[PDB]
Amino acid sequence: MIHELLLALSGYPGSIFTWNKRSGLQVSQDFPFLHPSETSVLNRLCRLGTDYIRFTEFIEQYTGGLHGIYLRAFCTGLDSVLQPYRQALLDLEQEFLGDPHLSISHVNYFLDQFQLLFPSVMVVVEQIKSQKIHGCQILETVYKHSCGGLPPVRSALEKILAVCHGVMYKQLSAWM
Amino acid sequence: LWEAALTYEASKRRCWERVGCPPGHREEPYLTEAGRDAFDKFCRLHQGELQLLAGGVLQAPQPVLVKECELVKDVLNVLIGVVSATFSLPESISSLLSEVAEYGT
Amino acid sequence: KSPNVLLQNLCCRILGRSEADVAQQFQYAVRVIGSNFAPTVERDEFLVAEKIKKELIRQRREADAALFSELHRKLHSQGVLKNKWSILYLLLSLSEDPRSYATLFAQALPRDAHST
Amino acid sequence: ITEAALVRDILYVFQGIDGKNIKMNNTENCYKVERSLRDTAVRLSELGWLHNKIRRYTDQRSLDRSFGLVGQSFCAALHQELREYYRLLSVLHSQLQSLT
Amino acid sequence: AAAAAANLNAVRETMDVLLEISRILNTGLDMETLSICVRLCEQGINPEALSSVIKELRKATEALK
Amino acid sequence: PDDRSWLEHHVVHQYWTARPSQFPHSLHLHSNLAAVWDQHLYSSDPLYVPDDRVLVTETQVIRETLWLLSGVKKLFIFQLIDGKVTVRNNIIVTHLTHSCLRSVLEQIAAYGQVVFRLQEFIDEVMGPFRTYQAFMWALYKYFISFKEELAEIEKCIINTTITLAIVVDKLAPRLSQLKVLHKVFSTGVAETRNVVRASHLLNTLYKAILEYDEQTVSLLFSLWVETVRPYLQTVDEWIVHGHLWDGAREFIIQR
Repeated sequence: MIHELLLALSGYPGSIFTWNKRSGLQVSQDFPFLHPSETSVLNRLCRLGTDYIRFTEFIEQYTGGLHGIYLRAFCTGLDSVLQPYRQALLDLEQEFLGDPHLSISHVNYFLDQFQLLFPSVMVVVEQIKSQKIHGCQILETVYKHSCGGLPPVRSALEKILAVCHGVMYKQLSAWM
Repeated sequence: LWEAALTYEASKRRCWERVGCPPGHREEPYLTEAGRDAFDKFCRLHQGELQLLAGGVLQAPQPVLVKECELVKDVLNVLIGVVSATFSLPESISSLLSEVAEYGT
Repeated sequence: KSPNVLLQNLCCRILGRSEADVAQQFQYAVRVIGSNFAPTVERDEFLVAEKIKKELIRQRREADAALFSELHRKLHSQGVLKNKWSILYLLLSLSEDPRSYATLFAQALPRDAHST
Repeated sequence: ITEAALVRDILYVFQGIDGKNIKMNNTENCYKVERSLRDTAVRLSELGWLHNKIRRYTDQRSLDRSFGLVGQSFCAALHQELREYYRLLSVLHSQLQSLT
Repeated sequence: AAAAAANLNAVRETMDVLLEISRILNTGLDMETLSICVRLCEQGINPEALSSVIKELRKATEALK
Repeated sequence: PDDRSWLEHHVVHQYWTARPSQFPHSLHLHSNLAAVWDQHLYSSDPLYVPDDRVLVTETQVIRETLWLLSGVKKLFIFQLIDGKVTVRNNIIVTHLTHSCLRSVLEQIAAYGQVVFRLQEFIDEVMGPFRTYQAFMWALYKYFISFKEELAEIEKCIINTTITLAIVVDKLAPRLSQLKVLHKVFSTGVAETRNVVRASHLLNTLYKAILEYDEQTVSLLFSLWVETVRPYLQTVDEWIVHGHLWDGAREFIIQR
């Protein structure tokens, strides 16, 4: 159960947290083993996994109208921000092996900071798709969101921005 | 005594089927990696099966016992010129044994 | 072991010296552990839990004061200790501050108002 | 009614999640019960009633960039304060498996 | 048998929890002395009695140094 | 009993030799989840419909999948459809109620097909071209190093806490590299003369490195040198011996 969610949150939904692109990780299943209001706790928790699942597909399709080496730096940067989301999923299941008494809320508070990262990088992934940007001006539109106002997405965009600069420093090293 | 014994090693083997600190039982290796004991049992079972499938008309001369070093000393002795423990003027040991016996012969 | 030899093992833990050397202190220890030995007052672990919280507030450290709560829960989850009150009282008394008074702060009931 | 039924809803109405027999029909007024132990419950539920305001305000103002860097820093300060409350509520869950 | 080691495991856990408690309040005692103290507290003892003893016995070893 | 007892103990024998698994449990939902959901399904009145799967343990799956992933074929798990391994829907683990399992085992089956087809291709060269032979040799030279790391992990299984998310994450830089040769082989199966069938492949390889001009670039480079080797041999010979020889025409120049 507290391994099943750790895959429903990862990439493998299940029949209790069934996947839809019009509702991510739907739980509507009546539980004699859970309280009626536990479903809402699960509802708040499932948004965090929904974002990660969308991100992984977006990275998965590369390598539509978006093409270039710019998406071969952006998606690589999108992996690196999800890397502490892989380590911090590893840690919970390591804890659950000995102590099974740890409730949903432990996952809730421990992964509260990536429910701040995820909605503010979701707008970055949608922004490049609604209007097609695949030129050298991807850096400006990440560079104006790098100002931020929320500190997790303030430091996440630095990681991706350095990688974009690193790809720009090969064109401008052959050329020069 | 109990607190003296308490400083002992605790298991690092957990499961997602047995939850709540299982002690461990092991990972159960197969019959290509669990031998040096199940090897001997497997040979014994195979020999008994062959003797059943023939009718007792087969008669293994116990191609195991003696072990290795005694066998190695015996085949060292047949090359000197003096006779071995099966010839005088695992069951695949017979094939290896004939080839090194006829040398000293 | 028995307690009488166990107090000697304590006298050999804290002092490095042999027990045939230091026997005046072992004699002073045996008077005070004896005749005031067993619990005679009411045990309550919750007040001691809140006083471990008050000690950690006296350091102004609120994170370990919330870590103590899950440790205090785990002590009851296993349940293999006879006196949970004693060891927390003991460890609270033996605290050391790296870097008040108790005549306004109310303690446990003595069972001197209650029949033994 | 058993008290263990009440305690379960109580531990959720702090977050802003209505329990099974604790609901809030008029959103302004605090959580209303759907003999002394019955009287205590409203004073206990006030904290979650405040938590709703605080959570809902920082929900909206964090996503606004026409409100500036300052204001988003207020949101950050609020999110960090909100994080510790759930660490407390975790401990309150775990003590089930009295509890008054 | 096996359950007689499973309870040994169930106390082996608790001896770590009291160790974490003991270190975050920082006694000047270590695990081995602490084993004597938990052995004492199993039979039933007053911490108001025992702690005073510890405060005296620590003032006997830096009086011979 | 007396030999079956020893067999049952130290060797497993429980889904792949008929012996219904009585594996002990601690129940209580976090590892009882399939049973919890089945009881819930029955109590809601399905109506009836007993689902029959034969109940493998957890670690056995992971070990079997390792042997599948390394490059050897024909295991008991994973129903094949033509030579394409798919998820087996006749087994079940104590929790996850066979749905999350159906997803993740499908992921590893997707990797298993890519390795199955490549190893079968390499086998069918031993039962010349002078370029296919170097090509399979480069593929093989990758595969031996890849297989070694899988095998040492499988050795270290017997020597702790094992679940899916460790061995999946640990093999990320291997299943990433596996995806590339799928693309390289997709144009190697798209085919008259051997010189164009070599040159069209080789120029794709020569351009794919400059596309990413890491771990990928070393993979492409290590394949590149072992396939440009025969042409360097022939041009070296063309200079120094003053003659030209190929094994049935490795060039477009008719001298």
